[PDB]
Amino acid sequence: PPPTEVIQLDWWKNCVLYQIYPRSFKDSDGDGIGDLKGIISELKHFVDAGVDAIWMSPIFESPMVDFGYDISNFYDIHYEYGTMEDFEELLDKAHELGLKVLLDFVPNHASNESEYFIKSEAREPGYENFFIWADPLPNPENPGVRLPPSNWVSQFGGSAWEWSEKRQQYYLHQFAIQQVDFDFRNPAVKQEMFNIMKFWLDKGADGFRLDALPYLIEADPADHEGRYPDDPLSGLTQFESHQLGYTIPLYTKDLIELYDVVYEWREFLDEYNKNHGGDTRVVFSEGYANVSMTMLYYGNEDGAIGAHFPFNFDFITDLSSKSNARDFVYIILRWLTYMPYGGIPNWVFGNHDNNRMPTRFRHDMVDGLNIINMLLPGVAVTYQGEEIGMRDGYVSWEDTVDIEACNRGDPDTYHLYSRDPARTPYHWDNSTSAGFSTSTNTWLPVAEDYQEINLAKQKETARSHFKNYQALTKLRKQATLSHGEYDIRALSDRTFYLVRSLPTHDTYVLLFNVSERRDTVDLGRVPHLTLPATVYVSSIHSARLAGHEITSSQLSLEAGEALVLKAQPI
Amino acid sequence: PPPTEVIQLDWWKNCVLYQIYPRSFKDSDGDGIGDLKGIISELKHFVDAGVDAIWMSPIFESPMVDFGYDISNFYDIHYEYGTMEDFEELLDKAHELGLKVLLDFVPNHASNESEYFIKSEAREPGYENFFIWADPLPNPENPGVRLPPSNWVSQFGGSAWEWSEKRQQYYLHQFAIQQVDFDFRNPAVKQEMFNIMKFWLDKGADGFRLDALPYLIEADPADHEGRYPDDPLSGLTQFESHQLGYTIPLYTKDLIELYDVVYEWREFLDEYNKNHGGDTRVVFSEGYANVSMTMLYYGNEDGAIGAHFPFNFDFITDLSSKSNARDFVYIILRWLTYMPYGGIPNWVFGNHDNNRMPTRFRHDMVDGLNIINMLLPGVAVTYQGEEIGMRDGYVSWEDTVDIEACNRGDPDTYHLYSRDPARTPYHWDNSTSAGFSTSTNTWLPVAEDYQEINLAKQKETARSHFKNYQALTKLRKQATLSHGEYDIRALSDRTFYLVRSLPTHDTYVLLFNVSERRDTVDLGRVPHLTLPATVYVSSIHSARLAGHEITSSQLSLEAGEALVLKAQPI
Ligand SMILES: OC[C@H]1NC[C@H](O)[C@@H](O)[C@@H]1O
Ligand SMILES: OC[C@H]1NC[C@H](O)[C@@H](O)[C@@H]1O
Ligand SMILES: [Ca+2]
Ligand SMILES: [Ca+2]
Ligand SMILES: [Mg+2]
Ligand SMILES: [Mg+2]
Ligand SMILES: [Mg+2]
Repeated sequence: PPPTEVIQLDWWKNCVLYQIYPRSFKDSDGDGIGDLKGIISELKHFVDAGVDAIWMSPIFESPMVDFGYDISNFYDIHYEYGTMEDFEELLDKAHELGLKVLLDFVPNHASNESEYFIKSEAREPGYENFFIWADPLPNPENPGVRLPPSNWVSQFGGSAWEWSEKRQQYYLHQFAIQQVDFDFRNPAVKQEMFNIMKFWLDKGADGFRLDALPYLIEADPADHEGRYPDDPLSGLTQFESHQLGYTIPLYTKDLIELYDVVYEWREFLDEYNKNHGGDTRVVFSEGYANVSMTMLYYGNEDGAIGAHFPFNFDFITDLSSKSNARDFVYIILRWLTYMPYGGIPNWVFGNHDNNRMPTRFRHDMVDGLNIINMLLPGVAVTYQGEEIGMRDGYVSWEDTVDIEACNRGDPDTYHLYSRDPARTPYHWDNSTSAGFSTSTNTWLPVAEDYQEINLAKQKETARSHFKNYQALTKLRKQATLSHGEYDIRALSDRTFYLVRSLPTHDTYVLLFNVSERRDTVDLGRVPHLTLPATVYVSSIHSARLAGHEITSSQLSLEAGEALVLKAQPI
Repeated sequence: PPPTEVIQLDWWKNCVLYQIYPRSFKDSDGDGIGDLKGIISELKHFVDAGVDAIWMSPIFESPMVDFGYDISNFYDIHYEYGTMEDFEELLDKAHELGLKVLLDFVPNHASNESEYFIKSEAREPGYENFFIWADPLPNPENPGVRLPPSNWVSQFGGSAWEWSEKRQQYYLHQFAIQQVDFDFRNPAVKQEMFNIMKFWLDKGADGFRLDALPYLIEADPADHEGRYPDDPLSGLTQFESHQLGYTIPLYTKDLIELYDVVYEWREFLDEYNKNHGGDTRVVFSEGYANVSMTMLYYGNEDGAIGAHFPFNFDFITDLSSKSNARDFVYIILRWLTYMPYGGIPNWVFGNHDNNRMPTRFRHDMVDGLNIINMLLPGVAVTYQGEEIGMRDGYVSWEDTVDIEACNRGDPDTYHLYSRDPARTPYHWDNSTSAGFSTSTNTWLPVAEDYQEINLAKQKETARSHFKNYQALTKLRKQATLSHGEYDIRALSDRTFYLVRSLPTHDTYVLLFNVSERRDTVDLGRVPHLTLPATVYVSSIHSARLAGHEITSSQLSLEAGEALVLKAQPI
């Protein structure tokens, strides 16, 4: 029977989404700082890699206390990365290449150097109630010692309440002191969020990645007899009252009210898309929360529709080099079991806040992990460097610039908190600073292994992480990956299969030995696999090359070894 | 295409195992206490139900502090239940009816009224080191102030160490003061466990349920500078030092050494089966532990073999009336993902230690839960009463006899700890004491609902929980259920499917609405299901009767409604 026809999916339902960290991607001007002209000079890389969409970490005006997540002007570009003119040139050239471009929208908080905050702190009409402002807690026992409104702890260490001398009140900061929480019960705040998104959509952005959504809304003091209620204590003896972990964020995180805001954003975006046409503009949400609270981002049982998807962080939070094949299968099944009917699944192996994929797992697992990302149904998310297997760089206490490490850590402990090792400059080639910059003075130090692990080397050599990444993004054009069913089970503690299958179309099978030992499996146990079958992709140190025939039902895999087999249609 | 033959499995790989609680099954002599003559009189009940195997809770000589789990003589019957001759008659008539009979083996501990203990406490030669005896912890702060060897906490509340005035040492009890922990590093103790099992196998027992295995072995003082190490503190503020929950059982539970004793028991049982022939004799292990520690009961990576299976308690520990269809699917997949290849799966919905199935879930979910139990691959475990949907009985403080409630509870709290509600006499009929006894004076009070919920009523009326149970045990004879593949997914937050399929044999599909609301599903989404299909079983509250034709691909299910559909072969 000739192959069945498939209906084309909207671009966002099966895109490869690549996360750029602009400060570390490409420095065009020799200051050791990545910039918009550098991204423009390398837009061709995304076409070459088979990436469909890029999301940039924040590039808006920022005092850089949290490297861009502390925004002083939501309507202009950070001078170190470029100008508004450079941003419009990036959108033009990305669009001319067929790429979608998403921006990082940071709705929870503004810089204390924003006009919003300067005006609010001065009680300017229209801005007085823009942020969460609170009087000290009544201290009847002992006045003249001022108490914060509650025991709430900041994500970056210390009290989430900061005293303003000028306003004689505390403001809330869930992040750095310099990151002030907006009041999302203020209709003027909600309108300003629509105004910001409309500004950037009108410039031509294809959508947003929405930062820190679990922290949008905190308890209304009207519900607690006019005080901010204390979060419960954890009881964990390793954390004192200034340390993140001391409290359970019952009154400060995952409040049901935050989802109404996200559903209002989607209604806004739907109307925008209806009134503008062209490619669907989308929102992807960031939030670390339990399965129930994460799936509420998609929408709810009463028919509300939220983000196009919430990010799936499961390969960051629940899988590591300690995981066996049964763990891999059980965690993969969690998103696919709990995601609502019609939801688009997505897979995230890394980001700028977490250790790099090959450091969390092992160096010999890079290809297997990139195959899982590309072969599971839905959307693959790649963090800058995963396409070449980059590793965490070494960063000394002296070179550490992450506010989280500087606030929570010291020269002995910093490494426990710092996100800097996942933010080291991208390895283009084996030239000075790995081709990231013409300067030796980079904003973070270049990882020592850049001579071994760089993009130019992997394009030159016959087998490489990059060549495997290219073969996998190319495979996603096949109807079996865009529309095919999936079947996933462990064959042993060491090896699992993933089968994509679609009647009249080729079958594709991942076999992956995630263990540190060899494993022999019976391919007779793999559904929809008729032999012989052809190796489409192999791990860079597999005995099997692309084009190799698998004829025997008994298969011995090395530690880390992964294969994609192409087999006849069912 | 005529139906393929399947090779018949050994009896234990797909049996329906029924747990009898002898004290509450059937009183033959009017003392309000269930007995062995009682059981003999109703062995026909297991043939009628489609039960293959019965396991009895303990029937050995016991002061009854823990209603049989405190054993004073491992080689004879508790007088209230009957005589050795009654036991021999039970095995004889049970075997005549084709039934297998398992005994509850309690290797962790003996009654302090056991000869073992009386001899041990007196330091008689060969018994001195039969139990864990320890000196008080040296007190350098105030010498000769008596301290327990460690902070360890009993499962029934209070210290796990009891002072012997006679011996001037502490003994270990993980359970009641009256349950004394054997020393499993003493080869004489290990020999005595073989001696007990051989005795009962020689009488013709078909094997054992093994009690309390996670607690077998505790830290050797020789590895902790010649003291028993304190268990870590939990930090949970609701637990004082005398309360279960105060400690994390790092040195008192799940020690790797316990598994070596289990593998030794399986090696002895394999040698017994080999030398005696006839039906395979088996061991099913009891232990509440995490998934890694649970799966080690089957065997280990070195090829050691343990229990035929450890009990799967997931429908007790991890599902309830709070669970939705996605929770049901994700918990069912846990055993099937983690169980070693070649392992036999099992499903437990209740026991004498936990609230009854219809109380933990809902009254309208009974049929759907019994369907899951019978239609999942492997072994179905039924607890006394689940075949008629018995609910927890009310038991006042005054009528409470469970040591766990009496030790950990009081008149206001006892309901939090007591197991008695799940142990109320079995509802045979609507006669005095629901036909459990001719006396109104029963050892626990007969539940108030026995007029509504009894076996006789369910055998007479056209649709019942018991008739459904009978229809499901009969279905287990079909090749599709013994040898079929499985496929399980959620269609919604309310409804899931379970498909058993096998080429050339009939297809069986469970559809179950686990919610309190009506749900409409598309049957086109269900793999291997071609319409029309026939209702084989329906919940007693379903508008569909057995024999009903499902023709439409749109299906509305009322709250708690479950159907088993019979559909043409694949
Ligand atoms: O904006 C606060 C916080 N949100 C999440 C971002 O990914 C992280 O880098 C940032 O520090
Ligand atoms: O023997 C101790 C303990 N083990 C588990 C048994 O099921 C329970 O009833 C008993 O109290
Ligand atoms: Ca907030
Ligand atoms: Ca013990
Ligand atoms: Mg630059
Ligand atoms: Mg299938
Ligand atoms: Mg009696």
